Amino acid sequence: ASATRVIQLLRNWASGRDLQAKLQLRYQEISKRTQPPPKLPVGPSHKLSNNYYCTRDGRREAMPPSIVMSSQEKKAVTPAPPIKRWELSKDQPYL
Amino acid sequence: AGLLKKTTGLVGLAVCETPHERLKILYTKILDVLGQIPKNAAYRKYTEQITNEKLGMVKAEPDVKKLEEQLQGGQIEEVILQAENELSLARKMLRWKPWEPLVEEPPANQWKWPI
Amino acid sequence: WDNLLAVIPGGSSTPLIPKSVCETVLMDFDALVQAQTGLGTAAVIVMDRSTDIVKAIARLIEFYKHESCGQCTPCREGVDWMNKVMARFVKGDARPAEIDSLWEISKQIEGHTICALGDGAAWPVQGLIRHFRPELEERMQQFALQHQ
Ligand code: SF4
Repeated sequence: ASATRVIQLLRNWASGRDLQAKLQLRYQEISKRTQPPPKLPVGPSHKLSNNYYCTRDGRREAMPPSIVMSSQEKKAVTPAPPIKRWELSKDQPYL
Repeated sequence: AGLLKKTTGLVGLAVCETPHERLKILYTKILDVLGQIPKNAAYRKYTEQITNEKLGMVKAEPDVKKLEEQLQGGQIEEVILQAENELSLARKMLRWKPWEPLVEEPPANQWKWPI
Repeated sequence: WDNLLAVIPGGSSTPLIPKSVCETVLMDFDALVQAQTGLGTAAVIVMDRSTDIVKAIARLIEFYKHESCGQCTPCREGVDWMNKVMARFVKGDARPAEIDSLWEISKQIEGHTICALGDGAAWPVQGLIRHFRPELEERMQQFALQHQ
């Protein structure tokens, strides 16, 4: 369906918190279900000049997988530098 | 060394109360098992170039925490694990004989994509 | 002499040139070339200050549309497109962005046609843009103001 103040204390005390500040049941605070007509933006390439596809495409700029050795002293190298150990949290250390 | 680490964080791995000694004897074992492999093998050069430096830092740096940054391998407990794993690989790499030319060329168009 | 606004040195195809360059420039093929135009046929056409350069160019490139061969794609589609856009510029209903696109499609016309008339109609558009771009812009703002 607003609870009587008598049990407002009961639900608040029995759970040790203020339920009425924030409830699971929604109320008039929700956004209106009817909204004004929106005007959506255009993309960065919606330019009527200097928008040639040859300087804008992404698919035709992928090369075949580069070959580095085929079966047809040098320092040891890792695939990537080893990760740096994560630091402990600042907002909330050990729970 | 201070108070020994209560736990390494990861369940399983236990805190090693003899960190440096385990690194030294393990790294010496690496240079041994490598020694049983022909020098021209690339596996020898890279592994010895990796382990002997690691053996160099553990001897030089006596503090555990500074040692962890020295090999950038997390805590010591996972370092002794990796040093153990390199031992098994090096022990198993000598029988596998992975230094001769490849076993054979793959079929003509086994690779190449698209068909 | 001060009443002179622009000169079409030879033929409509060769781009027009403002009086700032018409002070000296010798009437020969090379001299017109560094003057960003050509000698063409030595047909000296002189607009005065009262002349509307935008209107004159639109009339010029409307002639090209009527006398278009029609064979090749650019000179047929592009020049008629040039008519539509340039007619909008003369009235002023266009928007400032479209100035540079007209330049781009003019380059698309240039050198992509079997007939040299396509390049003969792209040059006046380019010449007009390069020498009197503020003229269309203010004329373009005039339309945007009185129409509101
Ligand atoms: S570009 Fe030349 S050949 Fe092609 S349609 Fe125009 S006038 Fe004709």
